[PDB]
Amino acid sequence: DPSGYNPAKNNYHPVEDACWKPGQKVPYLAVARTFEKIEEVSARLRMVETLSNLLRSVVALSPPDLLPVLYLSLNHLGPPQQGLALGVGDGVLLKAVAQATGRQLESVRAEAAEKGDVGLVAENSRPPPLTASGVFSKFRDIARLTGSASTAKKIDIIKGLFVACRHSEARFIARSLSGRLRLGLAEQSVLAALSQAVSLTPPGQEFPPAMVDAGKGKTAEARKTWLEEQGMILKQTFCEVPDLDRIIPVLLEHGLERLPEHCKLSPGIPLKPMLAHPTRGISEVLKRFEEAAFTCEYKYDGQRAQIHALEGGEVKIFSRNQADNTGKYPDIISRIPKIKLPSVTSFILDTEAVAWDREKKQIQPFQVLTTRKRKEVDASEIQVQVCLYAFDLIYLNGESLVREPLSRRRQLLRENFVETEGEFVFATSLDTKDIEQIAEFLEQSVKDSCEGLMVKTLDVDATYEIAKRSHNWLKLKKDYLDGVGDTLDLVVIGAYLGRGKRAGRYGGFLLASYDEDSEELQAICKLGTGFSDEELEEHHQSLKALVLPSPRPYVRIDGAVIPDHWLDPSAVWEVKCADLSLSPIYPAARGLVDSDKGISLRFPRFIRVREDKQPEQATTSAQVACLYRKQS
DNA sequence: AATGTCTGCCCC
DNA sequence: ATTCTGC
DNA sequence: GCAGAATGGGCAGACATT
Ligand SMILES: *OP(=O)(O)OC[C@H]1O[C@@H](n2cnc3c(N)ncnc32)[C@H](O)[C@@H]1O
Repeated sequence: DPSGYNPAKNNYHPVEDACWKPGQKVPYLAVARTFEKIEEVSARLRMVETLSNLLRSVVALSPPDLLPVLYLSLNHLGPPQQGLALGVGDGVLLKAVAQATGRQLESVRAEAAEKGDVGLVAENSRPPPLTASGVFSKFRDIARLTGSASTAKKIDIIKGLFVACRHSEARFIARSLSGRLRLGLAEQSVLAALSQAVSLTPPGQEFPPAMVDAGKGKTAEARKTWLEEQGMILKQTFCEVPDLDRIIPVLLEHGLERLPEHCKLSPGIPLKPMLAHPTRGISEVLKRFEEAAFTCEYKYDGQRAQIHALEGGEVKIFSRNQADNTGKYPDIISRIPKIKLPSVTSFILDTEAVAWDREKKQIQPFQVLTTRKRKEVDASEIQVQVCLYAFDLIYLNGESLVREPLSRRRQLLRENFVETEGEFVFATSLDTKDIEQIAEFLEQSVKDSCEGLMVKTLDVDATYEIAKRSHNWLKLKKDYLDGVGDTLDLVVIGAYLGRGKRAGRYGGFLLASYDEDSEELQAICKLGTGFSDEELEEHHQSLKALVLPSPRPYVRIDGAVIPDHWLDPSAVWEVKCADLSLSPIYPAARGLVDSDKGISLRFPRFIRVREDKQPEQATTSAQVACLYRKQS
């Protein structure tokens, strides 16, 4: 019986200890108890093994269900470049839970907020038993629905799933739909669990499988080294081809060793991009890079654009998360011939799409870029022009450059691509170890309409192998410096019940500034990050007394989300941000810059408490206005 | 045909 | 995006 | 330091409601 399933079992046998029979379809309950055993622990190595045992049983018993069970545990619908989206939020879900249990929607919504988890409500308030491949297909059916009355058809499905739920199945069905699985295990741990499963239990064995455990013959050391090697093979390929629809069929048929022979990097298929770690100062840069030469580049404030040009001429563009944006930039696609030399037959560029004002010939804020149409755009309709700032070249004329140094990669980019003012230009750079010019260059970057600087090594560990290290670059933003960014003292006026980790306490707060004209507290932004788990408990201590049943007449929030608990304006907090913006919902400083829009904070985070200030002495709305203008 | 609300492997 | 935390 | 999971503002689409 799948209820007694225990994948965290010792001496787990993929066949004997499995809770379904060969060929049969993987029960969803077996995928839930696995989630139970993984949620039950915190050492990732323990989670990976438990999930590895489940995958092994799938490979030996129900090969076809391997791909569904993977996505189910990743909580994804498929390759990110396809775009399948549930379209279900807490609203559609909560309504689905209410109708499935006849309860009142408001009663359900309350318990969900209180307990900080939708799945715990869905199961306590509760047909063939659900199957993994079936529960996944339904999830796909949900995301495919469109048009009028589609929201109704979605709830019907979600209800049918909760009606057939058993034991803990409902808990994770609900959490999957809301997008907050939170097992303590995600992409990197799933890939590790997969490489471990296909190595210990190879696929493609005549049943019954002769080789159930391939590591038994090895020593404990040889087994660990062998799993790390096999692990890297998988993760390196995935970073080039993050597409399980392509890998699993190759894996089940040709095994993991042959994988880099069938699934290889190539234009048209998006790849994991190189990310960046934050640095706190110019000194820290030279401390992490030690003696290796590096370069500094502007950090343009736009949207990453991974441009692919396949053999023949087809052009695709992908976002930072492998999302397909080709249809969004029909103007870029028309200028590809203008940026590549006639000898270039294919390539993969790493650029930053930035809003460009062709009248003034200057970069426009990230906000202007956000007003571009996103789907099926006609080139003539375009209103916000975009300028591409190229900073890397990952593929050129059939050759991959992942395993090449940045010096060569940047040299090939500059020699095989043509610059054009206000369309395609190479990122402003500066090769220097001099500690003085860097500080000058960072200051100069902000003056040129950028966030700050990107720092990258040129030869020493300067490859593009996300598998070996995903955060190889360094981002140096002015607001990272402890004493340079813009800090504000804001008033805590409301609290939001937290979810997951924050369940049972405040996970976010509503902050306000002081408008000395009307003598009212104006909400300016919410706050959710910056405080430790300890600091966040003390905030639940000091704020419990200031709780109110009704808001105060001199607190104006307008379109901001109503806090679950109103608070008596008393506590003042220091808050830091990267910039200020015009807000469509916040009332803070409304009328001082824009007629209809107030001012909010981009990337606010808690710093420390300001016991030395009272609400009246908090940052005034007039001050907020002066700050916004200071950005020019 | 406006207006209002929710959603997003959204973008940052 | 920023930030924190167990490993 | 990796991996994971808390949380932010704000936009265009999509869909519900009037
Ligand atoms: O803050 P963050 O880690 O998301 O920053 C990384 C993003 O910064 C963008 N960007 C802008 N300019 C560059 C250069 N010159 N090099 C690398 N990245 C750059 C990217 O869109 C990246 O996702």
